This record gives sequence, structure tokens and C-alpha cells, in this order.
Amino acid sequence: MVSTYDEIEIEDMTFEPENQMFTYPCPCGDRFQIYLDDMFEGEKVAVCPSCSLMIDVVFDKEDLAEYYEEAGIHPPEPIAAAA
Ligand SMILES: [Zn+2]
Repeated sequence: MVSTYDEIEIEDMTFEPENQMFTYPCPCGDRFQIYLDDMFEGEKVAVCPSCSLMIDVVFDKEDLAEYYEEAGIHPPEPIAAAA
């Protein structure tokens, strides 16, 4: 929270149904990518891999868990089914 230009929202971001990640065409002219696993560890201040602009994207932490069921990706650790 030292250097920031703008703030983006998860709701106003695209979804990448391939490896559980989000995308957002950075104003610089590139595509700002962000993985759900990375952001899970408190990652809001991401650095663009083109212009290196500091942005603070906010997340609700809702779709982060729901998307896991929507996407057909193979997450780490075994899955035990018990009820
Ligand atoms: Zn950029």
C-alpha cells in the first residue's frame, strides 16, 4: 500500500477456464493475469509483466471457491469423499 495508480474488482474481470486464473487487459496494452491460488495468499498488489504498474485488485473470495467446482482442473492433494 505504498504505490498505487488504480483499483480493479474481481467482478469486473475476465476468467481463464484453463488453469484457474483471471485476466484483465492492463491499460498499458497487455493482459494482466492473476491465479486464484496466488491471490488466495493475500495478493492484491500485482505487478504487470509489461509496464510494471502497481494495481490493487479487490476480491470477494466467493468465485475463488465456486470456480474450483466449475472448472475441470486437477488440484493438488487427494480428494476424499465422506458423508
Ligand atoms: Zn501494464
